[PDB]
Amino acid sequence: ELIKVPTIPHNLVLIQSDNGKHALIKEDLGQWPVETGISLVNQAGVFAVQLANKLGIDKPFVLDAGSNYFTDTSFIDTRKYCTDGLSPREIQKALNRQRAYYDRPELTISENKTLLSQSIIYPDADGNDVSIIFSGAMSHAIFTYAQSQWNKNIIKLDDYIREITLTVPKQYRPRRFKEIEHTHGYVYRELNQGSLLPLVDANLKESSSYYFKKLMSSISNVPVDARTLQSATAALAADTGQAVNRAQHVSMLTNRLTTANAPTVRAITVLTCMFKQFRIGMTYALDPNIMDVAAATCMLLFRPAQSISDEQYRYCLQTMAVFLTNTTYDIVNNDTIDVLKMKLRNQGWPFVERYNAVEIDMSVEPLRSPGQVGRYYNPFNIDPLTKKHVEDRLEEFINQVQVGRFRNASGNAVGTTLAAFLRACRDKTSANWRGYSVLVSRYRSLIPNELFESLRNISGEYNINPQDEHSFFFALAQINADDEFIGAIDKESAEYLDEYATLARDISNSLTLVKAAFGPLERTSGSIINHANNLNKVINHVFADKPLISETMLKILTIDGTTGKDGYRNWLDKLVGHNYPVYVEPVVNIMNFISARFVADSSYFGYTNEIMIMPNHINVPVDDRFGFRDSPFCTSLPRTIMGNDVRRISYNVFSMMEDIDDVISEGFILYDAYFNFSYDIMTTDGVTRLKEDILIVTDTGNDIKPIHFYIYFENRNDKKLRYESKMNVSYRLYIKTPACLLPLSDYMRAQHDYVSPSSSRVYIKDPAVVYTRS
Amino acid sequence: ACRDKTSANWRGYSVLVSRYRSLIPNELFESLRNISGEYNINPQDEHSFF
Amino acid sequence: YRPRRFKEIEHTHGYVYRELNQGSLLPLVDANLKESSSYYFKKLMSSISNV
Amino acid sequence: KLFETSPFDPLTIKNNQDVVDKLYATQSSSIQEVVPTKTFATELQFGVTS
Repeated sequence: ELIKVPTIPHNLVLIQSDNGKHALIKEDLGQWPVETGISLVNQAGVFAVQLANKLGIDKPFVLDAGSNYFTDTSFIDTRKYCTDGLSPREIQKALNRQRAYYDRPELTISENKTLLSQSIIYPDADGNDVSIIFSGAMSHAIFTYAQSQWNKNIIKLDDYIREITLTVPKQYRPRRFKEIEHTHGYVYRELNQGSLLPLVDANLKESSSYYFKKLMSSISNVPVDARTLQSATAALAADTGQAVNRAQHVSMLTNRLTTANAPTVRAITVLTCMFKQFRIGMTYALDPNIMDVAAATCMLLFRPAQSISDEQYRYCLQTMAVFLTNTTYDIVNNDTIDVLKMKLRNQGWPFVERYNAVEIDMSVEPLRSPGQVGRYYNPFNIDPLTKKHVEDRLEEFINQVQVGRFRNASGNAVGTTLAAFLRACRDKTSANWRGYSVLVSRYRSLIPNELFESLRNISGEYNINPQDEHSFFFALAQINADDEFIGAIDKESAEYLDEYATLARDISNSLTLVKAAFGPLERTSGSIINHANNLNKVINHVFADKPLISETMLKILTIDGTTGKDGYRNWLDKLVGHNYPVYVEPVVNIMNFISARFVADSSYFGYTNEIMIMPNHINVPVDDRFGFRDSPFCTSLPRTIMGNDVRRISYNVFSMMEDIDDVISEGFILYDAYFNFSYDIMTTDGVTRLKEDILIVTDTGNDIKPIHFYIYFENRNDKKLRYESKMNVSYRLYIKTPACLLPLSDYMRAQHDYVSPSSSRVYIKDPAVVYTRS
Repeated sequence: ACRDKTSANWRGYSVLVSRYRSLIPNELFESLRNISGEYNINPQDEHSFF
Repeated sequence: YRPRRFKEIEHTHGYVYRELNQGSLLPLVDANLKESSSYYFKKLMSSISNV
Repeated sequence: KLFETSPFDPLTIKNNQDVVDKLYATQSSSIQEVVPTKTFATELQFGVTS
């Protein structure tokens, strides 16, 4: 939400003597205490944040000072006189008093009209309003720079709609816009996308666990329509020969069909078909039975090949060979894939191959993936074009299993049972692939491409029991999409969008902090000590008051089990010396500009870098423009005085000294330090002297006391004041003239221009281009 | 779990070793370079430590 | 680093006693410390406060 | 202090075996390489007596 600033933040103050002979204009930005021995850029930034807060510049804003104007009584003058800045009436009064001192006549009518019309608002070619007012240099520069930096992100509504037109899904309803919002609509949106890959790469399993848990909590509640388990069991029992008097293998298959954990397996299937690489494995019993063979066949046939790993494939083949080929686990421990396949095929079993799923491209662009096309695997290894399984000989393979002989030379019990089970599972998958495909597509629309290609399941938390797999494929349910489910999904889509944006912002802030704070590490001790101490200080500072990091990031770092501070500390340590690109946001540029101007123009903020101390009996060139009596300001520090160079001493050497009397008998220039000072310009005439003494001598060292000048104006013919200045004061301190001080005579240099955008612009708070279906 | 814990808490143990080395004088350290020994640690103690 | 100045009287008429024997740690160090090393190790770990 | 607990008091001992016994009593304080426990024997013979 842009903030419309109604008034220009000038800081001009007019100071005039009681006589009125002298007058001056000053910029008030305040005094900021600057330390020595520490880096200056860091303090400059710390002060720049507060300076931006003072000027109403830090937060995004636009200028709305166009309407602050009036019109003159005279009918010729149609000019719009602006009311902001230093009012020309004040300068008129000061100039009138100054001319009243010198017995000059007051300002004439023509001169009054010339002066009172200096501040004016006029239209610009494109509709903006330019206001020319009296203002300081620093405020003008900082305000204009901030205006430009924030204007870099304001774009027309049509351009934004064009930028985000690729990602709008087909089903949702377009949003009508008022014609004004089309002709004059403007939106403030940041359009740079922060990569989430640093966090995902640094701590992969935490992010994977968090996203998988959220996705499965969402998926588990999808309504389904399922055939009764008892009905399917009756159908299978009739298909084979099932009797209650005699033990059989079909009874073993149909004695542990459980639908209790169906939603979990459904969510696992959606996750497998959604991501690029999501591994799942099953642990079979120590003594394999027909359930294990059924589950292994189901995994190989209907789970995607990418989901099954090579070790899982070998384990499944080993279990199948143990059951169907008169062998033990110790026989096939050293056996490879090819030997297992040949052994199983020699006995007549053809289901020894993995099958690659077929990708389908999403209709619209994946979120947070500019200029990219997303894809997802079709469930159950069914080709969308052919509407059947990828393996085109599946019926022939089932017939082969039916006619084959496994575990018994005579009798087709195992073959018939397995063939019936596989045929039932194939029919269920062929009937129900569509709804699972739709659900996989929709839930794939929620994750970006970085998460699609990066997230992996390494904790092994989401496995499927063999009983659950065979039950899930035998009694497959038909996924039903209700309106409530779609509404909940839309709400979660909004939640995921917000959380991704917050994660990106947190990552960018952390990258900036780790680049600014911690340097390179070395094999030497003491370097490790310094790094540990700096890490502790950084963690303690960032976590105090309002935490720098968002709550969702703390959650994803904590999900491992850490305290929240420990996880962030580890992540920050892992990011030291990165090469990840970062984006310079407008606020960073504004702070850098203000800090650079703080470092350069030191006089505006109440600190200088060199001072001079010399006795009163040595004459000194001084800045006599203002009219101060015994002015402590010099236009520039004298390079040579009385034909000899002025001695320069560093603050450290000066403090270390022990013969300060001899060196002070001549006077010297102190440097290599940041001298903070202040002054109080008093309107009357009086002796100009410091609040405290210049110097303090201790047996430990010598220091310079705080500097506070009491500046008084000058009347030349005053023997009392002249004698007091000549005799009472024995030593004087000189600093370079502050740049905020400016004479009244050259007031035209305070004229400055500010541009405000057209008032016809209408701002859209919600730039969404589409409506929810219901 | 062991790898994560060790990667999280290695700076502190390195600093502790540095301090302990800083405690010892030079002559005593040179004397202690002549001796030698072997420490037997129970598996349970090691797995609990890590 | 340079030392702080004393009183003026202590400078003009001040006298101090001192000894210049730094000494050596060899008599303590020179021995077969195989048996006595572990007690020193325990004392060393007790020197630094932990937990 | 070189030792938190002295390995032995020099004035108390009178022969070598006194030193051996004192170390076994004070070995609990020392950081032991191998902690003492029940001993395991592998050879044991009895000679005929009077």
